[PDB]
Amino acid sequence: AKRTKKVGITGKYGVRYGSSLRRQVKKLEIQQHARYDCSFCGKKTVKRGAAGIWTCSCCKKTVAGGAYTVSTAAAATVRSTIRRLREMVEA
Amino acid sequence: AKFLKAGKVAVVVRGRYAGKKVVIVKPHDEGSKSHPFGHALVAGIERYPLKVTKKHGAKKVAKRTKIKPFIKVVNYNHLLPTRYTLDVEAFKSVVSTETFEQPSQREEAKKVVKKAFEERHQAGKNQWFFSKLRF
Amino acid sequence: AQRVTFRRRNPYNTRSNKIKVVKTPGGILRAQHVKKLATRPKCGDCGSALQGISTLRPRQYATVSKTHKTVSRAYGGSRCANCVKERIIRAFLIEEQKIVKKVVKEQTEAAK
Amino acid sequence: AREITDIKQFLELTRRADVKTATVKINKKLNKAGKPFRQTKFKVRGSSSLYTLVINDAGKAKKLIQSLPPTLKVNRL
Amino acid sequence: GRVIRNQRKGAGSIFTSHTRLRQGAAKLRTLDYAERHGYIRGIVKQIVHDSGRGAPLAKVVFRDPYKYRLREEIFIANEGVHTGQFIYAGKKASLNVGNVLPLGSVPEGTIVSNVEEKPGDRGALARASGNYVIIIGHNPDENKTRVRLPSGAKKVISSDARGVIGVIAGGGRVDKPLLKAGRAFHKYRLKRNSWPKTRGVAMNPVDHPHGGGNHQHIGKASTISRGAVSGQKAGLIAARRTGLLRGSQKTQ
RNA sequence: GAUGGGGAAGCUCCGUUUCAAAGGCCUGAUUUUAUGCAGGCCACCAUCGAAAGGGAAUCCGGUUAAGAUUCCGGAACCUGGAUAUGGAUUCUUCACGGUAACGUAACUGAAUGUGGAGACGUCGGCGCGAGCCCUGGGAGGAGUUAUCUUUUCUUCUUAAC
RNA sequence: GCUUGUGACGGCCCGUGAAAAUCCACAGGAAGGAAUAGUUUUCAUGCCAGGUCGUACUGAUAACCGCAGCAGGUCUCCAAG
RNA sequence: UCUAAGGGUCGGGUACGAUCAACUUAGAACUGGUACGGACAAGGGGAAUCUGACUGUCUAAUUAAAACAUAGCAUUGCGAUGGUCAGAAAGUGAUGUUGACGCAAU
Ligand SMILES: [Mg+2]
Ligand SMILES: [Mg+2]
Ligand SMILES: [Mg+2]
Ligand SMILES: [Mg+2]
Ligand SMILES: [Mg+2]
Ligand SMILES: [Mg+2]
Ligand SMILES: [Mg+2]
Ligand SMILES: [Mg+2]
Ligand SMILES: [Mg+2]
Ligand SMILES: [Mg+2]
Ligand SMILES: [Mg+2]
Ligand SMILES: [Mg+2]
Ligand SMILES: [Mg+2]
Ligand SMILES: [Mg+2]
Ligand SMILES: [Mg+2]
Ligand SMILES: [Mg+2]
Ligand SMILES: [Mg+2]
Ligand SMILES: [Mg+2]
Ligand SMILES: [Mg+2]
Ligand SMILES: [Mg+2]
Ligand SMILES: [Mg+2]
Ligand SMILES: [Mg+2]
Ligand SMILES: [Mg+2]
Ligand SMILES: [Mg+2]
Ligand SMILES: [Mg+2]
Ligand SMILES: [Mg+2]
Ligand SMILES: [Mg+2]
Ligand SMILES: [Mg+2]
Ligand SMILES: [Mg+2]
Ligand SMILES: [Mg+2]
Ligand SMILES: [Mg+2]
Ligand SMILES: [Mg+2]
Ligand SMILES: [Mg+2]
Ligand SMILES: [Mg+2]
Ligand SMILES: [Mg+2]
Ligand SMILES: [Mg+2]
Ligand SMILES: [Mg+2]
Ligand SMILES: [Mg+2]
Ligand SMILES: [Mg+2]
Ligand SMILES: [Mg+2]
Ligand SMILES: [Mg+2]
Ligand SMILES: [Mg+2]
Ligand SMILES: [Mg+2]
Ligand SMILES: [Mg+2]
Ligand SMILES: [Mg+2]
Ligand SMILES: [Mg+2]
Ligand SMILES: [Mg+2]
Ligand SMILES: [Mg+2]
Ligand SMILES: [Zn+2]
Repeated sequence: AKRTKKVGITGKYGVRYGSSLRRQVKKLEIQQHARYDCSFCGKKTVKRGAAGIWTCSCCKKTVAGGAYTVSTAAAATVRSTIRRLREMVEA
Repeated sequence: AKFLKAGKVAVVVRGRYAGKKVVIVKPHDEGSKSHPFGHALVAGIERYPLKVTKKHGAKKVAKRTKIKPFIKVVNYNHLLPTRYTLDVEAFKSVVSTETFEQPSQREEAKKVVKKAFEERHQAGKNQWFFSKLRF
Repeated sequence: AQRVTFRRRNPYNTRSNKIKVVKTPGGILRAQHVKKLATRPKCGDCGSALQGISTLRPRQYATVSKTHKTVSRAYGGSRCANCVKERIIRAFLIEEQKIVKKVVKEQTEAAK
Repeated sequence: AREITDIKQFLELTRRADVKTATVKINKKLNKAGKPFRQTKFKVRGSSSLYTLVINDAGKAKKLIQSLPPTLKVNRL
Repeated sequence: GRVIRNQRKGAGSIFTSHTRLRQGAAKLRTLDYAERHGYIRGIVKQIVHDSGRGAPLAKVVFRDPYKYRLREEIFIANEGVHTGQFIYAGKKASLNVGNVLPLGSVPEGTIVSNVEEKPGDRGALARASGNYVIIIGHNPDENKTRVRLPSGAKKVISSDARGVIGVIAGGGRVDKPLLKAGRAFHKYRLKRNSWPKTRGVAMNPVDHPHGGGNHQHIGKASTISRGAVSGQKAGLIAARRTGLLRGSQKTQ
C-alpha cells in the first residue's frame, strides 16, 4: 500500500522545517542513499558513506565522487573536456 | 594446442610450493580414482640456487648452487602454463604415479631430480627455470 | 538474588573493567574480571581475517609457538592466499609482457 | 594440572629427577549404569605440573602400586 | 568597555581548530628531481574522509627514489580517482585525471585542483570540495600561466607551479539544507568554536558597537572603513557597495 | 615544558624540531688487554602529563578482635637470567604431509623493508553464551497439621590453569 | 523471561566516531652450519630470581564540602518473588 | 466453568502416524445488592485573538518570556607579499592538519 502521498523518505522530519526545505532534502537524500552501477565490476553495488566517497560492495573498489551522487555534472564534462584536450597532444 | 603435456614449465599458483616453477613430466589430463580432477605429476624447485658472484670462491659456489627439489601431484587449475619448456628424459622413469605412496620412493626420486637439476644449472640450460620468481 | 562486587579499586564500567559472574566450589557467586576480547589478524592486501592464524592479544603472541602464527605457503601469516595467487599471476604476466615490450620496441628501432 | 594415560610415560615421570613426592587417591564410583567399582588416581607432582593417571581397573591399580619406585614418597589416600 | 568577540579570537584559546581526528595535511609531493624532469608513479592506496573537511582525501604511496622504502603522501581526492589507480607526477606526464603536472605543460582549458601559488608550495589554490582552476593562457617567455580561481580572480603564476588534473570530489555538498540546528552543531563541532553567533545588536554596549538602545538597531552606518581600528571593525568592513545584489554577476 | 637560539632594562617572554657540528646499537677487532678502533647502519632530537584511556602475568578453599586476588594451603601463570638432558633436523644439509583451503611438538635467518595486532561512533531488530528467574523426580533437614495439603520452606556447589 | 556478554546484519551523518608504548608475522638472504658426526632453545622437561610505594575504615539524613552528628550538595558497579 | 485457533521434535520405496512443551487472542454459558483499570496507577476537552516557526538557551539566590539561539534568506572582506584577530617586542601567535563548496565580519 502507498504509505505517503509525497513526503516519501522525508516523512521522518514530519511537519517541521517547511515543505520546501524538506522537498530539497528529499531529492538529494534520495540521490545519496541509492545503489549505483559499478564501473569496474558491472554490478549495481556502489553505495555511499562519508559524502564524496563511493565504494562497491563486492570488488571492493572505492571511487571519489560528488557529495550526494556518484558522478556530478561538472566533473562529468571536465572528464570530456580533458578527454578532448588529451587527444590534442597525440594527434 | 593441447599444451599441458610432458614438457611444459608452469608456476604453482596454490599450495605450499606457491610461486615456484615446475615441469610437467606425465599428465593425467582427465581424472583419477585418487585425484578426480585434471592434474599433472610435476617435479619442481623448492630452494633455488643463490645468486653467485665473482667474489664467491672455492666451496662457497659449490654450496650456493645446491638445489632442493620437490615432487607433487597438482591440479591443473593451480598451475600457470609457461611458454618456456624443459627436457624431462633424465627423470621420466622416476617421477611416476607409483613414485608417491612409500615416502622412501619419493625420497629417492627427489635424489634423481636433484642431481639432474644441479647438472642442468651448471652450464646454465634454461637459465630461467633456475631464477626465483619474485612476488 | 545474590549480588556481586568488583574486585579492583576501579569502580566504573570501562572496557578494561569487564566482569563475568562465576559460581565457585564454595557454592557462592563471585565476579572475575575478563580481559578484553582479542580480534583476528588481517590480510594486509585484501583485509579479511586471514585464516590458519590463532587469535590472541598482541603480547600473547610471544608466548606461543611459530606454527600458531604462520601457514606453510609463502606469505604465511601475512597475506590471504588468494592475494598470493594474484601477486603470483600478476608478477609472472608482467615479467612476460615486459619481455614483449622490449623486442617490440627493439624492432621499432630497426624499422622506423 | 595435567592428565595422563600412557602407563609407560607415567613410570618415566615417576623416575624423573625432579619428582620426589606422589600420592594415590581412592574413589568409589559406579560402573556405566549399575554397581560400584574402585577408581584409583596416581598423582605425580612434578616441578611445574601435577600429573595424575586414572586407573579404573582395580587389578591394574595394585600391580601399579608396587611398580612405584621405592625411593618415592607416596602419600596414601 | 569590554573586548568584543572578534577581538578575542586572535588569542586562540577556545577558538583553535578542532584537530584531533584529522587525517593529516593534504599536500602534493615534494618537488624533487623526478617530478621536475620526468614523472613518478604511485598508487592511491585508499581514499578517505577527513574530519571537518568537505572533500575526501586520497592516500597515494610512491617509491623513494633515493632509499629502499615506500613514502606515502596525502592528496585531496579529485573526482573520479579510485582505489588502485596509478597516479603520475611530473613535467613529462600524461594529461589524465588524477595526475599532477606543471601548469606550463597542460594546454589551455585544462581543469586542475590543489594548484601551487609559487612552485613547490605543495598545493595552495582550489582545495575545497567542488572547486578547481582553469588555465586561460600561457606566456612562454617568463613561462607564466594565466589561470582563473574559484572566486573568479585571474591570477598569473609560474608555469612550473603544479596542479592535479580534474576537479575535487564531494561537490554539491552545500546544496542540501542543514535543515536544523544540530546539523550545524555537529558541523562546527569538528571545525572550531565559531557557532552559534549572538548578534552584536542583542548585547549591551560594553560588548559590541551594536549593543544597547531601547530598540534593537545598529544606530550608525554598519559600513566600517579599512582604516578602522580593532574593536571598531564589525559589520560590513570596507564595503564598496551594499544591498541586495540584483542583476547578473559573473566578472566581465 | 627544558635545550642551540630570538626578544626584553629586567623579573623573564617566544620557539619544541624550532636557520644547531644535537646522538647509540650491534658486533667485529683483542689473545701486551682491556676496550682503543676496523665495518655498517639510525638521523629517531628532551622531558612531564590518565590510581576511568592503552597495558606481561592468579585462582579456588581456609584463616583475623581488626588484614587478605597480599597470610595459610593447594593448584597456575608472566617476565628476566641462566642452562642442560630428551625429542626434532642433516649424507637430498636448514621438517614433511594435503589437489586446495591448510595441517603439526619441533622444523636456522643479520641489515633492511613491509603487514598486522594495540585501535575505537551510535541506534535497531534477529541469533547464541553466561549468571539469575521458573519448574519435575529423588536423597536429606525444618515448619503446619481441629480439619485440608504425596504440602510449605531449605541443601543438592565445582575457580584460575 | 530478566541482567549482561557476544555474533552476523541493518539505519544514520555537510558528524564517518584518539594516540603512543608494546607484541607478533612476512618479504629479504647477510651469514653460519654434518658423516665419522654437526646445526638446532619459537617442541618437552629441568635451575635461579622478581625490588620500591599504596593496601585499615567511612563514602554519607554522623567518618567528604556545606562554622555542626545541617531535611542541602557530591562520580559509579551488583540488583530476587 | 467451558469452546475454538495459533507450535516443536523424531522413521516413511530410490495420506497420516508418534510424542514433548508454551500464555496469546476470540467466542459461549453460569454467577453477584450492576460490581469489576474495584487499592495502586492514570490526558479535561472545545471555539478564538495576540505572539515566537519548531526541538533548544539565559538572569545560580524576586523576571523562562514575546527575550537569545536555530535552520532558511541577504549583505560584506579576502588568492597567502592576503583577510579578520593576538602581542611590550620578536627568527612571536590564532584562523591554519586551512584555500572561496573556504575563513572571517554583519
Ligand atoms: Mg624462504
Ligand atoms: Mg576492593
Ligand atoms: Mg597455523
Ligand atoms: Mg591453529
Ligand atoms: Mg577594554
Ligand atoms: Mg593548533
Ligand atoms: Mg560555542
Ligand atoms: Mg544569531
Ligand atoms: Mg549573524
Ligand atoms: Mg539585552
Ligand atoms: Mg562602545
Ligand atoms: Mg561606531
Ligand atoms: Mg545599539
Ligand atoms: Mg532590528
Ligand atoms: Mg619555554
Ligand atoms: Mg609519564
Ligand atoms: Mg593507567
Ligand atoms: Mg588504564
Ligand atoms: Mg576467601
Ligand atoms: Mg591476622
Ligand atoms: Mg574488612
Ligand atoms: Mg600462596
Ligand atoms: Mg607449589
Ligand atoms: Mg624463560
Ligand atoms: Mg617432523
Ligand atoms: Mg611495526
Ligand atoms: Mg592499525
Ligand atoms: Mg581506545
Ligand atoms: Mg586468569
Ligand atoms: Mg548498564
Ligand atoms: Mg565505519
Ligand atoms: Mg600477529
Ligand atoms: Mg621456550
Ligand atoms: Mg633495576
Ligand atoms: Mg579493604
Ligand atoms: Mg555512617
Ligand atoms: Mg547532611
Ligand atoms: Mg530462590
Ligand atoms: Mg490446542
Ligand atoms: Mg500434536
Ligand atoms: Mg483549559
Ligand atoms: Mg519558542
Ligand atoms: Mg532569577
Ligand atoms: Mg545580580
Ligand atoms: Mg520554558
Ligand atoms: Mg524563576
Ligand atoms: Mg523567510
Ligand atoms: Mg627578530
Ligand atoms: Zn565493483
